[PDB]
Amino acid sequence: SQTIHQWPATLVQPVGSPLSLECTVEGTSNPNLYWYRQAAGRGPQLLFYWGPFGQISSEVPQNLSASRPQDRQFILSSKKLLLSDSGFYLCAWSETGLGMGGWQFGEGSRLTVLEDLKNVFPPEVAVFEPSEAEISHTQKATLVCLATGFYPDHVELSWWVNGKEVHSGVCTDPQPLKEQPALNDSRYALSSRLRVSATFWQDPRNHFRCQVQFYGLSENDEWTQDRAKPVTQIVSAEAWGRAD
Amino acid sequence: QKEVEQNSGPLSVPEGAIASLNCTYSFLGSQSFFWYRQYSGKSPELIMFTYREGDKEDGRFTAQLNKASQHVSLLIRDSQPSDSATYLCAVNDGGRLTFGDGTTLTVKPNIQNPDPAVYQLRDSKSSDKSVCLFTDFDSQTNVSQSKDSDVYITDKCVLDMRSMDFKSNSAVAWSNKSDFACANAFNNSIIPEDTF
Amino acid sequence: MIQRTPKIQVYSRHPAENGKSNFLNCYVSGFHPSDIEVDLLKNGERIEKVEHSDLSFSKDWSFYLLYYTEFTPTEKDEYACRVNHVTLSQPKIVKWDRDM
Amino acid sequence: GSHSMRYFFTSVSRPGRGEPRFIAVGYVDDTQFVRFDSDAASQRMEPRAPWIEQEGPEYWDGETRKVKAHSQTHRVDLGTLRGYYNQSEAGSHTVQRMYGCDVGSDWRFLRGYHQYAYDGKDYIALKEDLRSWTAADMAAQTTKHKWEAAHVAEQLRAYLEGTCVEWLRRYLENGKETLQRTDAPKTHMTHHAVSDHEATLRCWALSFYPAEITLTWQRDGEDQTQDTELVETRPAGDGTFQKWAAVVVPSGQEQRYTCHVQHEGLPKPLTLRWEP
Amino acid sequence: AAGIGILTV
Repeated sequence: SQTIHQWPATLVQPVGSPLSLECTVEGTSNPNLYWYRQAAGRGPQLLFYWGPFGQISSEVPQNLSASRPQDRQFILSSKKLLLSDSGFYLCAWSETGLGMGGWQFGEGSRLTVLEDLKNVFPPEVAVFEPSEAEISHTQKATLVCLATGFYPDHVELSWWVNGKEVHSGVCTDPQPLKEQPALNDSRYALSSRLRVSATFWQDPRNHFRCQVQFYGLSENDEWTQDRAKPVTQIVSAEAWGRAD
Repeated sequence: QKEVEQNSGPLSVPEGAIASLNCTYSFLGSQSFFWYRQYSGKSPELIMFTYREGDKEDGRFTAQLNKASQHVSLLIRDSQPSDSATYLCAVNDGGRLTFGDGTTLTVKPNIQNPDPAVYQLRDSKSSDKSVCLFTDFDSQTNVSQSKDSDVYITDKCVLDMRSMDFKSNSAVAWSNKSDFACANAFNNSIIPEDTF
Repeated sequence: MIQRTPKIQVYSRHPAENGKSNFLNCYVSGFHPSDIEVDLLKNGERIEKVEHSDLSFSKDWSFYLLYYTEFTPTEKDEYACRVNHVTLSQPKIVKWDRDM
Repeated sequence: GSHSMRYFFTSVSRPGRGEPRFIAVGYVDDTQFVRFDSDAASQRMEPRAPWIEQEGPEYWDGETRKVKAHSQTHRVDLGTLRGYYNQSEAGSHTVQRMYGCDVGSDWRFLRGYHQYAYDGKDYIALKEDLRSWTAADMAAQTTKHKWEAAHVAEQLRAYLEGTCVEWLRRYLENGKETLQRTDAPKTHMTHHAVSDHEATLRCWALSFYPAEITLTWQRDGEDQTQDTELVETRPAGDGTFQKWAAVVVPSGQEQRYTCHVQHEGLPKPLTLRWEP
Repeated sequence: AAGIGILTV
């Protein structure tokens, strides 16, 4: 049971902030360890390739270094982040040497680097209840959830039914919409549906929560705005099961 | 990507069919080859690898290699909708993997008993705020954005009720206008709703 | 573990003419470990400008090195290869002569 | 005629001095063509023959990465093998690895090989088929089961039958004014004695390539094992190689025996009798 | 050099 976890998952930071990403492998010894970076539309590109005793290869990225404090712990960092450093940072290992064992990436670390933190908003969340028509037509009830006006573009929506999370019956928009497709710094919307039996929905015991994890500023980040700092937070909406 | 070329997509295959994805590497000295799957938002997940001429089968997947033409393929038997993903080709050019930019695949689900309907869902919180829901159309239908501003409508989307054997297409539209009508003019099929 | 003592030939590249530039060669082969002391001598003093082949080995895992310098040989010349290894109880000098 | 490609890897641990000494070297037939020496500045795989320099930077970049990765794996090995051998950290040890592929005159695969020594003796080696492993002893058997579970042998076969042969072919046609060009030997005859008649003579091959030179001494009238004694073929230091065979004769004056010299670069095997 | 099959003992 080899494994590889990377931390943190998602980061929003200003130009010039320092960056630190961590990666740990388990269940293998002396692995080759890799940092890759992935841009939208593109395949992973190599940054660093390290043997168990040190660096073998780097694609010499300006403004980025790697290090390896333990055998199984690996680290990517930057002193002042440029904008261009936005991306999807991915770590992998391969079994010692030149062979076929390993080649697995961890769960990746998504970094967005903003010139300006004023544009950062969390989502407003809204659940809409099933059509009383739809119900009579199909004996099925769809709820819609609406995450709106968020920036930057990355949230994580989930449905909760009596406080257990549920997957059966869900689909969520694969990527979000620009509310103003004209402006390059437009905020975003994203929908999701949960569809359940009509009888299910008509039982008031039952309780429905749409949940949106938003990734936003660090607690300590520079801020001039009247409004409360738009940090990482969960914003939800909710509905209860109704008859007629 | 000179080093590793894949067609981008999006490429549609229909549920049940064989999806067949190609790759052309240019580094003569590659000695092993790798296919990865990447769901929207996620890190790539290793489907399989090969270091020799010919076919490698792992259940529904088959990797193929032709050193002579520096060509690699993946074949996915009996395609499910949950195979929709980006398929990333990689070549080991010496101690590391070099990647193409992927082909994105879409497996359009098979809608057995289509019931194309458009509904008005109202808000939990007491507001003149509402959304239109185009649901239960079949996969031949494609949904278009409103090229009227301040009305949003999402792309179509597949949802299993795993235990009712039932798949549903769905698309959502809304606006924050005082004059929004769920009769919103794009493709249509038939409307089994006339409000009140 | 095994150790293997070296075999040593000291020689010329081409046929050494008296008044002509040439290469003085010392070929050590058959030996294990790889760590080996080789020296080329002019008149029993060592030459400072000396180089060697990258280290390779044989089907028995033995090393060979070719140590050389360029030189003009002198009628009265006292050229020689001096060579130490762990397998030698003391160093071992081998004399060049044209002809062998 | 036939050709080969071999890669030779040598790793020597240094109690203390952190990093072991790794020297890697590449040959087509008897011509070195790449090297790596962990100790040197470049820290790259370097060319050692005119015709490999044609290869572009992508080639060099990957030969470099693989060679370094080899080096780091022998690094691990040294420590692992200490453990298997109950050895202390003081004392220097040697890991060595050679592999390659032979082709016949049609340039097809004949034989591939992959061997590994520790302190100068056989540790584990790929058999003739390219699937079973000869393992010296106990420690070697733990390496054996490990590599069997991982199908090392089939990875090596893919490399050895295919890739190794494909590139050897490329290198022979790329380097063809070197590797396929065949230098016959130049030809001597040396009479030694002392001031009472006691004499021996040896025929010399000089400046020949490739290195195999079978060189006989015809017994005027014989049986088919016969008593010469010869130095090993030695490098000239430029391209070529050089060698001599000596047979002993009557303490004074005899032209009864003669040098049968057969070198691939030589239509007519080369007879030579003694004269000034 | 080889790309595949090269492992620690």
